[PDB]
Amino acid sequence: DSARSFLERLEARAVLAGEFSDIQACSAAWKADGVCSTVAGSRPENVRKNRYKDVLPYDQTRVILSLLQEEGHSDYINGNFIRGVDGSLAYIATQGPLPHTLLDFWRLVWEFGVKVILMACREIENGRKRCERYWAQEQEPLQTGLFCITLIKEKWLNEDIMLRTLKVTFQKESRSVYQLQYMSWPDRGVPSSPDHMLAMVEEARRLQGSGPEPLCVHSSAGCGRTGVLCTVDYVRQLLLTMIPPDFSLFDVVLKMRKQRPAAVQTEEQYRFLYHTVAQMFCS
Amino acid sequence: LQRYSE
Repeated sequence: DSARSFLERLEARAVLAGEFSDIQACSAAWKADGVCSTVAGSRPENVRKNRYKDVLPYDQTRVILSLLQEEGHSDYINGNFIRGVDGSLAYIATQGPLPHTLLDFWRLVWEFGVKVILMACREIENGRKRCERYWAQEQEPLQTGLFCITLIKEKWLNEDIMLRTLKVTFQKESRSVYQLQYMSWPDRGVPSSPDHMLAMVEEARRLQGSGPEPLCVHSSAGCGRTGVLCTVDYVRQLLLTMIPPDFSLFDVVLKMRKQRPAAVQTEEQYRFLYHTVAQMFCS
Repeated sequence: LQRYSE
């Protein structure tokens, strides 16, 4: 019924451009009202840790790193928690690590028991370095600080997605971490295969199994492509789990944008979210 | 190569 009525409301009614422009107004207001601030991200000791000057994590929901803290390590990383459907910390949306934030990225993974990492960008995008390789090659393990990262096996989930089985070691404890990377999803755009994107989410959920640990989700800035993944996964859970009878995609995206800046970056990605959700409900 | 979005 609830999924059904959602499509009815869609059919009763392609703008949408109006709705997303209203999402932008709400964002600008949260910043005017100081309900979303970027104080920790602007600190002079943290600025170099931001990939982009215009993308800072909100103080209210930022990931706070306490691991190695006794050693004098900063609590800071450009990343935010996003709440899941049950109200728990389901996602961590973070930027593509820089050469000097690789260690912080692994502190994050380690401290929060992360099992699955979703990557929605490439290392090199427009002739530009967009993300550092943080995973291991079969042929070179990766070392930052006290962590040793090791590639066990690689395969393709499908033509667009690489599934890497990683081992990470820290102080004699060992954990498996899975990374799924989506290869052909540009910036401000949409993936080449909405179906493959769904499969990525499907596989991430299988690998995640039970357990309260959040999915780690990133792209280059940790905004547009990251926010689309989180939103897709969030709405899938709603369905598998609980779709409200007044269910609104406008409210979901608003909620996301309140936790991670510009989560869902462009009108095009917003329309894409609608097409995807609509398809998902038909089945 | 400095700025992403807004």
